[PDB]
Amino acid sequence: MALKLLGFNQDATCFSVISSNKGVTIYNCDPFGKCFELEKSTSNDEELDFLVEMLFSTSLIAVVDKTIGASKRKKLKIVNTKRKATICELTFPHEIMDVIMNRKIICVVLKSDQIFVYDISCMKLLRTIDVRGEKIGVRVSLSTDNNSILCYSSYSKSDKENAPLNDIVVFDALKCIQINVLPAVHQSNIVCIACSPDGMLMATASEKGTIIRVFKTIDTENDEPILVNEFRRGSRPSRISEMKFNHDNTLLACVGESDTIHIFALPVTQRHVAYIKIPENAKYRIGFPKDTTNTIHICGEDGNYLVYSIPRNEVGPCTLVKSNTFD
Amino acid sequence: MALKLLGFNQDATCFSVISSNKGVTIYNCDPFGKCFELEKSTSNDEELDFLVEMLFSTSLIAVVDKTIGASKRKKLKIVNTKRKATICELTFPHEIMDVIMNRKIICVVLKSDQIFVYDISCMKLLRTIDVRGEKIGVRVSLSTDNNSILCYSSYSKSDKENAPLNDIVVFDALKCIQINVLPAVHQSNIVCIACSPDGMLMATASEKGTIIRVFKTIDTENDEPILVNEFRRGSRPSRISEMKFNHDNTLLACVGESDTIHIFALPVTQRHVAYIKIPENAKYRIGFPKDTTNTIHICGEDGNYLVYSIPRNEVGPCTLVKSNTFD
Amino acid sequence: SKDAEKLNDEIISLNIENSLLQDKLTALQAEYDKL
Amino acid sequence: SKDAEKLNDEIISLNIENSLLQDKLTALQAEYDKLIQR
Repeated sequence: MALKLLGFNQDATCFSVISSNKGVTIYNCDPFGKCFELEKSTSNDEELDFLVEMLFSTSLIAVVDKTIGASKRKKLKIVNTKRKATICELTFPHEIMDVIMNRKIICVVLKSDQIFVYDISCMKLLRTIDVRGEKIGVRVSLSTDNNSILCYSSYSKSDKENAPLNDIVVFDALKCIQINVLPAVHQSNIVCIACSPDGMLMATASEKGTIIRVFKTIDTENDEPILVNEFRRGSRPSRISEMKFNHDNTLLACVGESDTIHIFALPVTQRHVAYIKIPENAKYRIGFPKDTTNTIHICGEDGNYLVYSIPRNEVGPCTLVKSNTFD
Repeated sequence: MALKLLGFNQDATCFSVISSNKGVTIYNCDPFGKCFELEKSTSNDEELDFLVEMLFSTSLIAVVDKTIGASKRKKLKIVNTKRKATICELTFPHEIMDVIMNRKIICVVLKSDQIFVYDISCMKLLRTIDVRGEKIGVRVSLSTDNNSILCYSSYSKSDKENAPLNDIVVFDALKCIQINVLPAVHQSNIVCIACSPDGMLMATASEKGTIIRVFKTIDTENDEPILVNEFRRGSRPSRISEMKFNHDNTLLACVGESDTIHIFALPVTQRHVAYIKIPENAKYRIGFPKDTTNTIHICGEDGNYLVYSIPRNEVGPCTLVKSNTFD
Repeated sequence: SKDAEKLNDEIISLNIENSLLQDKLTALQAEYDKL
Repeated sequence: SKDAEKLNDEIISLNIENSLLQDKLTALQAEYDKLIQR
């Protein structure tokens, strides 16, 4: 099959790619190289490694499963790339669905909507977050810098009226203190959530409305959450997969089941700004580094890695700059 | 007794001093401060810690013996200064005589002229060097930078005619490949060997001649080794103790049982250049850092630490700049 | 400057690995003394 | 840059100590696994 299940780095330094042939490779962006290559851990052809999240540019990796079911739901390994050794092997009562890390806090998401929060210096579990224990799946996002701030989608107070709903809750994982609870921002389910690297901004994706809403995260008035802006969907409602926020929080990238990748600007310092054409039935992942605000990195399951430029004052499409091919 | 047994850091950042009172203290050149102080491990007054070589500016130290005989010949400890803990404890079949380190390779010299070569990332012994197994003591020197190059004095092919001789052998410790075997550069024994920090140059010291010969190390023609220059001894033959090479390899320092410290310039880009006066029956050690080529650091057993300036175009003596006192 | 910021990040990662291995040595040691 | 150079050196120091603990971690585990079996 195709080289599926791409994973993208917080600092846009490198990306995670599950080659369907053998193991999982991690490439670099500048200069482009085979950064890390996991060995054979397979027994059949279409069984896939699912979840890899990494640190910024380091040797520390979070790896989850290899086998379809032998040791997948209840596993988490911490490996050094330069020596290929497993350090700590944590076990969990349910199936992992996502893992997000930063420089201070590791989060592990379960299928049963449980979120495990760890101080990464000693792996002490700070708090267990029973989301489904209170009231598609839960989408979680986290700030990259310190003062790491956690954002998750929670059900509303209409569980009696119907089974599925989605509101937003802002959580400080540093002190384990809930900051702000946002109401039902959508008349539908929440498909993907992105939080700014400095933790001040937050995006929300609906399945039915397909209109991205941006709220202030922490500094927002206690009385009511503050809505920042809204973005035009386009000509057709489309499911969104992954969104990202620029380091100066001026730019927002959006990808999904669509022909195009949209770029939204921010009024912090409207409908559409920069659009990148994309092959139809092929899936891609986004990123942009800290070095410049004009470069957007693009990861593709077709085997191509592209670097596009952004037009500051023109509503035109992006301009391709650098490209290389996968393995 | 006196504060004997001074040790000098590769990068001339700091030095090792065995205080005869308790343990061994390590100071820092800028700013001067008690960097590390080993605690009491003594039982009598004149029993001395012998061998210490360190890393550049790190927390990693190589320590050997404390007791006169309890655990000396067969010990080598690797300690972190910031946590005072011992990591790896190696044991050797003979008595240690010298230890040299760099960023990749640790060498341990035995009394039985065996040289142990370790990859420092994992402490695997690369090669055992039976020098005395083939044909005062063996003098070894090592490059500071990567592509670290090992130089040792080996006996000649006159063992049948007489018991003691000294030729020089150039060894690439990186690939464990012998590069160049130098003939008898001396009609006498070899007292001290210094190798350049980039590994391209080498000096040799005789006991009777006290005339320093400089040879090209690696780039030298295969047909015959290339001799670079020789330096005037002075008015009186004197035993040489320690030599060092400047970072631009323009300068060579020589110290010993003499009244003066000599400075040699190099013709890469003659008899004498800069001389530093020194108290007679007191022993000193040399060094110079990487920031500038005009500063020479000076370690003394009297309790004084000196920093001299070098006159580029004058045959005059060196000029004192900074000074501080021991404990 | 950028490279320095990147370097600090590997250092923070290696100290976690050093903080994690020391905690596996204490976990292992207690178990060894019992049996 | 001097500061950059010191940092690179510490990385090598921190990576050496961790490779020694990992080799001490496999050594200790194996001895424990051997005594328990026998």
